[PDB]
Amino acid sequence: GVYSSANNCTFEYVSQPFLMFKNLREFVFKNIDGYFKIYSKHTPIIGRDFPQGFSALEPLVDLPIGINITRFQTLLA
Amino acid sequence: VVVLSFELLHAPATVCGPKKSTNLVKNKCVNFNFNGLTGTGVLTKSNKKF
Repeated sequence: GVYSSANNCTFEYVSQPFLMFKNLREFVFKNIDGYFKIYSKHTPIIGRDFPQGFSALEPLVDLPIGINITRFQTLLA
Repeated sequence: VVVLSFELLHAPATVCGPKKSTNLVKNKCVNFNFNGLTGTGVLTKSNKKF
């Protein structure tokens, strides 16, 4: 949680869902006509990875940012 | 002196004037506009679960 440096911040968004024996955490990230959309769902895990049965992801956020995305990196602890 | 640029840009953006809302009326034939969805009809309480 150290972070480093950024400038000229354009958009902010906080705690729409506040947080987002185990749970599968599925996300879909898409960028259409300047709107960045995130869809996600949590599925309980009982020790079987990827519990079976159909499960659809509900929309999480819709950000009217206009950012051009060509690459992304996952940030791990 | 205050000068307002109102520059506008290609990217989608939501700065907008406030939209006033009237009072709701049910069981009568009315025109309606619900968050940009427009039409004419009779509004009644629904049993549908969204």
